[PDB]
Amino acid sequence: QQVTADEVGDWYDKFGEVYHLTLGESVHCGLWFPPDAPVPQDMELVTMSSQAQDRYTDYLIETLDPKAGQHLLDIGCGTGRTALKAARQRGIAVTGVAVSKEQIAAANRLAAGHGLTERLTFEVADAMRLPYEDESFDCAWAIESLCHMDRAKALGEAWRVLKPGGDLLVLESVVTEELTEPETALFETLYAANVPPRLGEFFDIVSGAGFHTLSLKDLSANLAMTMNVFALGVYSRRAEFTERFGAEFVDGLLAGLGSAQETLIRKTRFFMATLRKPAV
Amino acid sequence: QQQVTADEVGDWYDKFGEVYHLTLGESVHCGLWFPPDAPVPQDMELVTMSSQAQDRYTDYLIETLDPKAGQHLLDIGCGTGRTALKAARQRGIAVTGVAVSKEQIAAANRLAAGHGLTERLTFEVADAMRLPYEDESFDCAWAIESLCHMDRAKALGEAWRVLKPGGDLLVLESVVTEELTEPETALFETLYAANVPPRLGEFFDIVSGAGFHTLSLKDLSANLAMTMNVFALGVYSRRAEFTERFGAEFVDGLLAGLGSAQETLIRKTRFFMATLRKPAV
Amino acid sequence: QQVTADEVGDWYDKFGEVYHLTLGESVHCGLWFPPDAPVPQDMELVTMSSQAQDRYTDYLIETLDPKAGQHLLDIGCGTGRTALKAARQRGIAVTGVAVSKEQIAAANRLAAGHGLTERLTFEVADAMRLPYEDESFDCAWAIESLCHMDRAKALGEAWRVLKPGGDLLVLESVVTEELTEPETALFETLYAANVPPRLGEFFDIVSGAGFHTLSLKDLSANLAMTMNVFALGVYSRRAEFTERFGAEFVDGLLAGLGSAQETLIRKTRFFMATLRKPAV
Amino acid sequence: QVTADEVGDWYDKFGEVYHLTLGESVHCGLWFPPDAPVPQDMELVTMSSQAQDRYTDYLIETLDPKAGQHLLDIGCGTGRTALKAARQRGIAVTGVAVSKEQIAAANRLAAGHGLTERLTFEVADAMRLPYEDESFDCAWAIESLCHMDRAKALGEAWRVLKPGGDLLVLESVVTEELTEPETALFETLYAANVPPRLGEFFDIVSGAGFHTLSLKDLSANLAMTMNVFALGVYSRRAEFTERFGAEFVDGLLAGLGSAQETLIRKTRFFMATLRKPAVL
Amino acid sequence: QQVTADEVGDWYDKFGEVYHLTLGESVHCGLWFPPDAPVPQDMELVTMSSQAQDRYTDYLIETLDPKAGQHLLDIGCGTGRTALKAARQRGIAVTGVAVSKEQIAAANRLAAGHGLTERLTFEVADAMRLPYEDESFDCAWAIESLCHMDRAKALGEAWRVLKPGGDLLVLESVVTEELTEPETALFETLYAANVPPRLGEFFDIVSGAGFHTLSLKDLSANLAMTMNVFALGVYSRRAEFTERFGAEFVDGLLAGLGSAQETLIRKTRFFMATLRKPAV
Amino acid sequence: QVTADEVGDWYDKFGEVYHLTLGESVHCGLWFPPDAPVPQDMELVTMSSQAQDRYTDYLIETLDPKAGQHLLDIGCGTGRTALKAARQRGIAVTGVAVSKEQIAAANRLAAGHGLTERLTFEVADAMRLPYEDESFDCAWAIESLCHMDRAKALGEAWRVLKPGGDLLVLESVVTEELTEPETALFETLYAANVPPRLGEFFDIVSGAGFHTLSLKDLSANLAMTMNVFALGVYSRRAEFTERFGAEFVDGLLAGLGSAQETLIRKTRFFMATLRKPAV
Ligand SMILES: Nc1ncnc2c1ncn2[C@@H]1O[C@H](CSCC[C@H](N)C(=O)O)[C@@H](O)[C@H]1O
Ligand SMILES: Nc1ncnc2c1ncn2[C@@H]1O[C@H](CSCC[C@H](N)C(=O)O)[C@@H](O)[C@H]1O
Ligand SMILES: Nc1ncnc2c1ncn2[C@@H]1O[C@H](CSCC[C@H](N)C(=O)O)[C@@H](O)[C@H]1O
Ligand SMILES: Nc1ncnc2c1ncn2[C@@H]1O[C@H](CSCC[C@H](N)C(=O)O)[C@@H](O)[C@H]1O
Ligand SMILES: Nc1ncnc2c1ncn2[C@@H]1O[C@H](CSCC[C@H](N)C(=O)O)[C@@H](O)[C@H]1O
Ligand SMILES: Nc1ncnc2c1ncn2[C@@H]1O[C@H](CSCC[C@H](N)C(=O)O)[C@@H](O)[C@H]1O
Ligand SMILES: Nc1ncnc2c1ncn2[C@@H]1O[C@H](CSCC[C@H](N)C(=O)O)[C@@H](O)[C@H]1O
Repeated sequence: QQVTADEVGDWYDKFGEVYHLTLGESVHCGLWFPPDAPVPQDMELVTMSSQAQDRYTDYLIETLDPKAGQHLLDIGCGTGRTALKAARQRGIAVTGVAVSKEQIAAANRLAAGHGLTERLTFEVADAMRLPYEDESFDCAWAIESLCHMDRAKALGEAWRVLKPGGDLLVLESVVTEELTEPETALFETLYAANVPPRLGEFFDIVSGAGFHTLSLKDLSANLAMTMNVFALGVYSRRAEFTERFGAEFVDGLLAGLGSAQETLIRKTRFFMATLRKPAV
Repeated sequence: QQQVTADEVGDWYDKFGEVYHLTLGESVHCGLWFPPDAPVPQDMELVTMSSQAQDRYTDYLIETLDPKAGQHLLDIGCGTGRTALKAARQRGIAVTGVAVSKEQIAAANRLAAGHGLTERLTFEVADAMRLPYEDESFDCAWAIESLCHMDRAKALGEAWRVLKPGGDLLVLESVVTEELTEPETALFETLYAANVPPRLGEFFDIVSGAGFHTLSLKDLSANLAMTMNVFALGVYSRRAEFTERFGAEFVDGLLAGLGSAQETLIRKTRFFMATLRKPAV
Repeated sequence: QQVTADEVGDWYDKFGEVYHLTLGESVHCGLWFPPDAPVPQDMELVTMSSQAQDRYTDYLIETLDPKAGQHLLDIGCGTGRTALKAARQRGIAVTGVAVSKEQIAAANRLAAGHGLTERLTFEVADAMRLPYEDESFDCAWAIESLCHMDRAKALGEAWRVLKPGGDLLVLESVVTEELTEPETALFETLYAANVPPRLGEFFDIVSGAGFHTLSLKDLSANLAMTMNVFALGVYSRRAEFTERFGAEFVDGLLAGLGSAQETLIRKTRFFMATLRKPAV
Repeated sequence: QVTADEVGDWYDKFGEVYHLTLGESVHCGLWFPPDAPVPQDMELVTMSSQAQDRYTDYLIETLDPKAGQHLLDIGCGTGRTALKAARQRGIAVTGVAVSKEQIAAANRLAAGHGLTERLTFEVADAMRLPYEDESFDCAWAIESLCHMDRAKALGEAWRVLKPGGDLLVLESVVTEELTEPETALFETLYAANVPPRLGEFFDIVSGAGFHTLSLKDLSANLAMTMNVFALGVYSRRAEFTERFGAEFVDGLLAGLGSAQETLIRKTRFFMATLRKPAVL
Repeated sequence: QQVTADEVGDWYDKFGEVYHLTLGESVHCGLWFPPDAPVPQDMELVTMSSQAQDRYTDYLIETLDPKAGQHLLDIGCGTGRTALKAARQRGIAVTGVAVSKEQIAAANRLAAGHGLTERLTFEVADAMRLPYEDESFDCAWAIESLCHMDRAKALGEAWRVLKPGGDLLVLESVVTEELTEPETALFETLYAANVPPRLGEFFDIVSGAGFHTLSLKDLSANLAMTMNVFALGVYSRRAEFTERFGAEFVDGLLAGLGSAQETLIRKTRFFMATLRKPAV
Repeated sequence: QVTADEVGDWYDKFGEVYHLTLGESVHCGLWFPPDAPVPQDMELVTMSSQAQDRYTDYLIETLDPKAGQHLLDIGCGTGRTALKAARQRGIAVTGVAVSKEQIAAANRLAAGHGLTERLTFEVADAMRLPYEDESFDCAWAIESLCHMDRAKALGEAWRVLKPGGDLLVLESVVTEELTEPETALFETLYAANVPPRLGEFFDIVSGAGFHTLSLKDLSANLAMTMNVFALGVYSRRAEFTERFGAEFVDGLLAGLGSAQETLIRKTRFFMATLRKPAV
């Protein structure tokens, strides 16, 4: 009762277009979560983004399709949640590798907390020199990790440890326009990452590593939305993040995220690709 | 080639790998914000991607209400008409949309003429709390994020009156789970030109008091929390553009109130899609 | 070979409308079972109805979606089949409570029969005074049992034994009219159950207990068909049920089911609702 | 209101009446799929009508007529099946029945939906169709062949069908052999012939020149539909005697029980697809 | 760049129609594998047909739907792969019978190499005189094996060893025409098989064995395509097959396969049928 | 007619012929999905045409043309893919090919179905399209790029598309370098160029200005089509020699086997969706 019909009509007459400039060609919510998705535990931006992460993991599991009793290699495994879900859902063994000591200890704490230390094995190891014998894994994935490594070496190592006829799922960025030097330096100073290759350049490395390309699917909008969620979280929580990671790290993000966002929007693409080590 | 080494990368995640966990969730990868069968957008602008999520949202509402070809739907609080346009093309129905903004109704008429659907799309400035239409004129209706501007009892009783017996009204409404402080109630008027949402039982007493049966309810709170996150980020990152467009008083009010409004939304409100039936016979 | 075209035509001229008064706007069978359903073992009414009960249970399992390893509380568990199928399909532990000694015994013999006594516990314990500690179960459901209890005390007690962030599945009736006194009495004399509240009154009790409401779906026609199945079996098997339960009980049903069915059709609705205990 | 003790003692004595009538659980059956709409009302005839329509939707899906084809409805009844097929697939339908009442009711359906040029209903004999050879792209006989001489009707349908078109048939068959009272109950209740055996029926289909492409048992649907019909006739004996006479209704009340057991134990009901072969 | 537009245009002007005579009404690939099928390990004709065989098996498992803990009888089990896939997918036990000592040895070999000798039993036995007790198996299938047997005997024996209420999935051919004597001889001289019965004759046998017919689905195009796959491999590998099987057996195939394909196309149909042993 | 022992001895001696030809089982392959309709004939060209039609349905679903749009069929053949797309999506389709017999047969097809206002077929070269810039909403090149210069065709498709339009490509690629006789077979048998490498093909795509949105391997479909084709020629040599002369048929009979092996071991076939970026 605190507003009248005339006041609401005037509000939309004056400001209604602010919804079209921010939300699109309608004046209502986006369906950001599919109808079948469960209600999150809370509406915090990190919790909702976490559920979109798990649905992303489920889709990768579905795309690669690991079979029960197989052994998968998580190349650049993070803190292990991707491995935990694949193991739980498919009844597989998973081995993960990362060059971060804290990440691997957290992944081992994860497997210990769920009672899966037998099927989950997390070791500090470099993907450009894997400590595993040839043809050890039925399949493997590199989920947003190749950008930190030399792609030709890591792809060769993945080819070596795969059994012939197995598949490697990659989640990799690619440039569509040539980057300026400020943009290439943002890749290192923001994420400790390398600049992505061209699409043809990437598939020459894939082919030169001995792989066949079975599929590619663009997931660029998901990266753009994810990058927006990251940007909003850093802006709204600068004080919290400065007290944790330091003023120099946070201020680097606040000053760089805007530029890197526009570079991502205009010059790069992000895709999921299935790579097969041929049989015979 | 190769701007970093494995050791530099390993140190980076030891020190900063948690700012991904603090913002993106329990993993360190992207979210599946767009379903795999969705088309790749024309652009990666935040407004372009949100617009596509708006249309899939609209497709879900059309799917839920399920209007049949040759029916007439009343769009209560129709905005600028894109929801009505999509329903008309996909299902072969007529739509009549009402809104209290002369500007919005004008844009919806341009939309219908630009698409050649002026016969099946009618848009009119009119109040949902006093609809000019006759009794039992429409087969179905929806009020998509518009009851919050209204006296819900009047609007629901009026929607009931113009629905034929047996027809359904699709409602997308907010509700409070707490009590709301007085500053929180004022932000609804000063930011959104809206009334405070009612309590759940209070809301469905109003639904029952208007003569509706409740056939379904589905929580969509996450979609509203994400949408408000997309709105806030657009306002924060484009303050200069919006002040030159709408004036500093309007934009500064948003920059000052969006934070508290988001927390109140997250911790005190819930947002759902409900299907109400006007009983038959 | 037995009738002529003229005889058949005169038959539908005289009586064709008995199919429309009873079966609907067509003159053919209803699709009462989905095409992907198995051909039952018998065509007996209780057999067909039982398969519909299992498909009903499958839909609840799919709706509540219990995850493997969780512990579920069955409020008003009956003879335990619902708990058994949920435990078999999802790999969960179930604890069911009921005020009937004969049911709880049949439920324990059902768990022993299927070798699941380690994961199926059935006890005689009141829903309005549950004996379990706080935050004991990850999820729960009350499948057509709140109508016997005080709905404020059971819900508040289910909220108490639930872990924060857990889901409670409720299958409850609700009045749309006011109910006359002979209608309210039929609830106790036929079903030994209270009268259902109003929808707004129900969700005040749901909110007053501390629950959020995540979903509601109408299932009124399922309850209407089930009640018709029940009545048709009572009318056609009067001599057996009188010999089984006594003539007083059977005659009570034969005299009230017709009126109870009209009250159900005209004055009540039946829904499935997903209530949540908020997280921390 | 009731107490917990009163409820528990109630189920201790009468809890098993639910297991004798509803099945191995104590809750509703899922008689309507979750995606189906809420009916306009919970009257038995209104619910059964929705099951009839979903049945019709399934036949359309099974036969799969193409937009621009012409379907022949052998035994069209009051025409709703033809109407739903015409609106959903954009086809012309022609329906024949030996009842003047039914064709008048079907003609009002044709005009009432602004079709008339695509919906045609005539009084004709299926055993002597008036149409020319190779007239229809497809046809169906939905529960109508039991009133006919099957070889004559099937040969006639084969004549009017274009080469390569399909005939959907919804027919019953005996698995026992039927006593003479059971055979007579067929004529006196529903002016129809006794069903043939399975092999006998397909010998008749063979001799007419069809190829059998599919068969699917729908016996449980017929069983439930007959229970719905019996509950309606029984619970509404006064209204039906006043509209159809006492002799007709008394004949149903005395024969529906024996017809139902004979249906359950000695008959089966299916949907079959019959192809008139294309040109060699 | 080694061809020009005029040369490509002339080529299709002269030779374009050879694609329409061999491939169909278009000039592009056939969708022989569903888009969700995995990319095969290699593109050898035998490998691709093997993937098609496995998807065929997955369909029979879905159709028969054996439940975890049941015992399935494979009547004419070949070298075991179908049994192995059913045991792995449905957690069942399989007993296979064949009249070839080599195939049973290969099936026991296959069971040992997969560690499933406790759940897979393969034996040399005659389907027309099975050595198993009555009501020993919950379900069974005869996958393209009845053609070698006296169908009434095999079906009667299959009914005997089935528990009541269990199902038997049959993959059988049937003649739609009458076969000339040279055609009937090719059934013996090529495949050591009997001539298929008619459709009514087959179901007279099925009913005589005591089976109800629950479903039937045509699969004639699959068999027809499989035979084309078989003939092409024989033609294109005449020297290999003569060296391994002798010139007499290969010359018989090379002289009869063409006529066999024509008789198959014009005179027979191949279907999948579900047969139920009635419960009591 | 046969006894149990006769059948057992038969499989003891010859059962392995089924494993060498059909796979690791002794039964039929599910070549048609269960929901597919029973064909009119069991003739090979019949069943293969249904497989071609289901192929077209998949391409329609993948490109997803919307009603009212205008589609360019690059290398349209005799036009059945265009016909089905127009009837199913209510679109206009313009199709070009360098064959006069094919374009004539496509206009006949369009005329016979009463879709001459929505189906336009012209004789033209895809490497020099006669249409204006930004004239089509979408486009596809269904197994036609192997006849052309892929750089010229792709650059010319990019020119005629509107910004934001999508081009569906069905193209082959070598995974190993071909010998000189293998390269020669592409011209003698099919009048086609040798496929490029995967990375080489996508430098051409990026060079024409396209973003790559998807890729899906379809190599088994091509190998099966090439087997269905070869079996058609082998089994109907006398017919095709009367139809196309002995010189044409003898070449196919002498080259299909080698061509099949090169296909199996050195090439892959895929469907790819390329977008002309929006502004
Ligand atoms: N050279 C290298 N060898 C092994 N792991 C590496 C690596 N360079 C980076 N990584 C790892 O790759 C990961 C990228 S963050 C991605 C984490 C995880 N794949 C997820 O989806 O959540 C980090 O955990 C980092 O430790
Ligand atoms: N051009 C730009 N692009 C992105 N962010 C910008 C920007 N200009 C300013 N900003 C920053 O975006 C920030 C939004 S944070 C504002 C809300 C509040 N801090 C909260 O916790 O929710 C502002 O503090 C502003 O400094
Ligand atoms: N009292 C009232 N009567 C009719 N319309 C009203 C109203 N109060 C607000 N509205 C309208 O309700 C709309 C809410 S914004 C929602 C717009 C539209 N439903 C969409 O999906 O995009 C605005 O157009 C506003 O003008
Ligand atoms: N010999 C005959 N020739 C044509 N129609 C006949 C017939 N004998 C009976 N019928 C018609 O077949 C119908 C069977 S009742 C089935 C009606 C309709 N197919 C439906 O599904 O609702 C009756 O309406 C009757 O009039
Ligand atoms: N006050 C109470 N506390 C706990 N259980 C109760 C109760 N009152 C009744 N019940 C139980 O609730 C059950 C309702 S019948 C429902 C049975 C079961 N939930 C099923 O779905 O099949 C009865 O078995 C009864 O024993
Ligand atoms: N009389 C008989 N009793 C048992 N098996 C028989 C038989 N006559 C033939 N067979 C077997 O039936 C099989 C037919 S080949 C089919 C093999 C298997 N069913 C598969 O799907 O691959 C052969 O293995 C043959 O040995
Ligand atoms: N340079 C060129 N420009 C345009 N079309 C060409 C061409 N070179 C070959 N073609 C055409 O490309 C087609 C390849 S066969 C593919 C036909 C069609 N896409 C279908 O799926 O049925 C032939 O019709 C041929 O005429």
